[PDB]
Amino acid sequence: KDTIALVVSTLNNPFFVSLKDGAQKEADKLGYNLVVLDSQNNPAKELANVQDLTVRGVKILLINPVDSDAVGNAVKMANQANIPVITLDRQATKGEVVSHIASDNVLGGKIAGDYIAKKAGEGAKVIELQGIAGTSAARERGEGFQQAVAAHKFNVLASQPADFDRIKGLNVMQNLLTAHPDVQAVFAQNDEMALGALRALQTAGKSDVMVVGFDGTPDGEKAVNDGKLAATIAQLPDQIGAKGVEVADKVLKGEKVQAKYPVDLKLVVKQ
Ligand SMILES: O[C@@H]1[C@H](O)[C@H](O)CO[C@H]1O
Repeated sequence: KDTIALVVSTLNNPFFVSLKDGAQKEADKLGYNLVVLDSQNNPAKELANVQDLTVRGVKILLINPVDSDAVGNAVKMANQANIPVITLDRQATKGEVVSHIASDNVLGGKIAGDYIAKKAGEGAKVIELQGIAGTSAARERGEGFQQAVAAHKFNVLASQPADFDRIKGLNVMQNLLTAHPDVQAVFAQNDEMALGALRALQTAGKSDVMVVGFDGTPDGEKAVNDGKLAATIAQLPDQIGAKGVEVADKVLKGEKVQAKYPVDLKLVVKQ
């Protein structure tokens, strides 16, 4: 079997476990060996892993950067080895990349803000919990949300990163609530942060504050159905993973591959 490598930012997040599962299923179907290396949200690890894979002479690198700015040197190493690179979910700011497969995260952030305007109103007092700085996902969601802040004249009380992490989201939101008890709505750039924020708000007696997440993870979907999470923006991580392999196969066969394969997003609310 030929080997495709998948270098994933972390497997401590259900979104990325699903991404890996889609890649694996597709690899199995197309007859490739898939080597999955977990970067553990660590730029040093990501670099070591890519170096290892380039010396193993993998045929294609699928990479979900830890940091879109920091991954340039890892990608240049694959470039020097003539191993084509396909980015999944997050972009590489520098380096040669054959194809990028991700959600329209600008649109996602706009959709999230637009729903907050629908339910909390024009001029709502909002807090944004940002993802990992340096990731195109967080940057784009922030851009999309700012479009909503402008459109609907939101009062942004605070916008701070909680690193796509549930516990950080809890600690950051707890902290922000003390400064800004008048918050009316929160946009958390993933469901893990959203669920942390929800826990901080319940603790402070502010469970009336509307929260919108991102990803539509099983825990996000459950939280919507339970009435705790106002909404989430559903992504299709299995499809991002699968497409990565499908395009890797294409590249290897010399077929023409798009520079970008956008993957659909969907506002999810309780039915
Ligand atoms: O798209 C992904 C998901 O939102 C994940 O939960 C965090 O990283 C982003 O890049």
